[PDB]
Amino acid sequence: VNTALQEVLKTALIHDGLARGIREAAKALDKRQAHLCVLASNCDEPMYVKLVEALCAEHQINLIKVDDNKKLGEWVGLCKIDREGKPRKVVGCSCVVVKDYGKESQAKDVIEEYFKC
Amino acid sequence: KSYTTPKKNKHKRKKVKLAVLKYYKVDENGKISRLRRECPSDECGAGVFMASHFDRHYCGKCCLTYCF
Repeated sequence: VNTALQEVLKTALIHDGLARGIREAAKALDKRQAHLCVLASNCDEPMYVKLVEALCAEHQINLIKVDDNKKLGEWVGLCKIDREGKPRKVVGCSCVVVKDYGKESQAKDVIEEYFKC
Repeated sequence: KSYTTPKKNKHKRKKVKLAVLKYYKVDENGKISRLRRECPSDECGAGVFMASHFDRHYCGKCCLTYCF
């Protein structure tokens, strides 16, 4: 679930397993070692949603629906300003590509058994 | 110091908004297409894209120039 997603995103942030942005996500997808991608819904996407569907609909690529763009930017560590309490301003992202290297967590197995269902 | 000669300025780079959707083109069916050509170099591999100029074809970091 979502706490499993934020825990595996934090583990990738610590062990350098993140590919943020959209063109870096496309390069990691065409390099054919991408495993999981996340697409944010309720966004300004007249063409982008079926564009990323065309990229992610080939084989072995799953999908995770997250509503708010600002909330998902916390888990990826896109910005961290004035960490004493709430952030001052964190800009939101669109897509994230993980590189699971520290592959020992119950969050990973619960998100994978969500994936294979 | 202001002199009699006019002052030169650096490149104020033109800003492009969402150019990645001009790399691929999507149809109404279920297929993915490549609008431009992919560089066949080894380290300059399958991630980067390559230009479409009026007379020549040039990549980004590996610098392989092709023309007709």
